[PDB]
Amino acid sequence: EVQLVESGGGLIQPGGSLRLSCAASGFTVSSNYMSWVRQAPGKGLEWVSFIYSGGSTYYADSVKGRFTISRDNSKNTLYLQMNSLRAEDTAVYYCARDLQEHGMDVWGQGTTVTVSSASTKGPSVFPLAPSSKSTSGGTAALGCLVKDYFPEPVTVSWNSGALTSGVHTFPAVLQSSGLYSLSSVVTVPSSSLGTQTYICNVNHKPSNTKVDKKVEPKKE
Amino acid sequence: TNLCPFGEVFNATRFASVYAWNRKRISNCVADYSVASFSTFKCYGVSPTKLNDLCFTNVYADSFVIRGDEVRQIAPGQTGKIADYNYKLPDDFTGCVIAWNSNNLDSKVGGNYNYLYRLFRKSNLKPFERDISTEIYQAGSTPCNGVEGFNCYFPLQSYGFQPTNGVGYQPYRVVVLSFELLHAPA
Amino acid sequence: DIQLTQSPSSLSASVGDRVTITCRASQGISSYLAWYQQKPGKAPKLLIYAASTLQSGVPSRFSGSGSGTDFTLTISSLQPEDFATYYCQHLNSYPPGYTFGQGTKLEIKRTVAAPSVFIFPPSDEQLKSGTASVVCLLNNFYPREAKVQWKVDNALQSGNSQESVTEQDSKDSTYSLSSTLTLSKADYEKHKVYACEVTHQGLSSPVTKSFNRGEC
Ligand SMILES: *[C@@H]1O[C@H](CO)[C@@H](O)[C@H](O)[C@H]1NC(C)=O
Repeated sequence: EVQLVESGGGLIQPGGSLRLSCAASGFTVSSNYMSWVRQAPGKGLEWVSFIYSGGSTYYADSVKGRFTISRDNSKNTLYLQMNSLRAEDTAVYYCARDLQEHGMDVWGQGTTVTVSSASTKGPSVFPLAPSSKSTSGGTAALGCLVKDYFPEPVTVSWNSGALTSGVHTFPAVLQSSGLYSLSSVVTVPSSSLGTQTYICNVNHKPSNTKVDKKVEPKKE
Repeated sequence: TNLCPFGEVFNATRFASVYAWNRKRISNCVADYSVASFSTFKCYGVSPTKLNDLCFTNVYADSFVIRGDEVRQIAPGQTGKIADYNYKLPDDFTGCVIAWNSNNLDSKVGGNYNYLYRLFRKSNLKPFERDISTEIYQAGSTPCNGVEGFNCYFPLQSYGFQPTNGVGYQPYRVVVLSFELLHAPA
Repeated sequence: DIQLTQSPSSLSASVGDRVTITCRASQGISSYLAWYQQKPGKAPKLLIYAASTLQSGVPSRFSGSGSGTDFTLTISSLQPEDFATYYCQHLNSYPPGYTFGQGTKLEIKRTVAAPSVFIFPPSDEQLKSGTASVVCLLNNFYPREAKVQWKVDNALQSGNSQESVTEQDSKDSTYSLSSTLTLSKADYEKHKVYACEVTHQGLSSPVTKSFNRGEC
């Protein structure tokens, strides 16, 4: 089973250091070219660095002298040491097995790096409660408002994963307070409101906040 | 007359791929100096004060084709796919590197696939080492048994020279003259 | 420096259509170029290398070609599973490294579909913190363009709302939109009728959903 699994990203202050890890399975890191590629939020792909099969290393000009690529044979793992981080290093960082003229064929899922002076804050979770005006055999909507957290990202599930069809979890927006807010919604049968139980499962890993919220019609 | 056979080197009809670079011994002959018509001409370690008793010994001429932007790698102290895996000069190199654009000889409109360089190799070449292995490269834990496939790659890659490539990607012919500079009467 | 400019930047196209994305190099490059497909929230996937060689497993309707400075990727007959952003990539010889194009976003065209509209009052929990968020939801519609107009006691509100839009759905190719109106508790309690008025191509006239603060 051929895969790359990144880790080590997170929120870090300007000037701080981070070390990213890429654990390979299905090929030998020490025998391949490997690249790091990053993607600032809402931006394109930027190549960061690679290491050759035989050990030579190279770096994009924008990270020269601050970043260092390396690998550990015994752990089959690729690393990117990042020092003197600046706000514009904020990105998702992908690791990839590099075949040069034959492309980058295996990619990891990415690890998120946020460089900022702001501090972590977990979210509040408020109900978007289904309308009293909802049509008998029609469709009703309900959801969760996930408000005032830093930094990205949040994940949201419904009924622990049992309810997936009709779910819209929206891109977060940055409010003027510097904190994020997002809403996640579900369309369900109106006739299901009294019986079935709807619970959103919010998870904000940068602060180890977990919140379930039961969303029901408000009382009177 | 036994003039040194440099014309055979510089003017050869065909040049070797860089992974299989040719070496010509230049010996038992008299050199006709004949010289700036070359896009690269760089010497190293040639540091003599006295020029009157100069004797060139152990003269080799190596020649091959690489990309214009790879000629910078044919110098002491460099790294890259060419210097690491194809042609390596030593830190203390004494001699000269000479190159010229050969787009009109070595490119083809469909792409010239005859020129290759070694792309996969687990370790760097030593100076003046020539690796001509075509063994399938094991990029994984599973042996290849000489069969290409996933994690099992032919170790050489084509340059695919085309006359519409950028000039830095056009083929360049390279001659590497290496020697020892001794001081001795004739 | 070498730049790869893709064109067009974005493109909407119907299933079955023929799509051609160009990559122009700002200067002469090598004979080799690669193409990647990035679906939203996923790592890029390799489609073509060496300008025209199909990556193993990639469907035959993908093809690439090019020469000189002008290279292309082509989908012969657009299937619905082919939405994404597309990037071209050149491996430079000096300094060693990769240049990417800025990317081309391709979305699927479909029939007009009107939104379903829902309005949500602020929760009693949130109101104890001194802020009221009012949420308007536009569910499963096409095309993307829509106007959400907030009304508070019939005064049209500007400057206190934010919206965001989902990416195109995989099952039906629609968009969904959510707009949040933010007020202080004090301001919220000064008004009665909160309404969300939606204008969209698929609606013959705008649709309004509302609630009266403190009813039901
Ligand atoms: C190669 O041929 C040209 C053609 O006349 C000649 O001028 C030149 O001297 C030759 N090169 C050498 C090294 O003799």
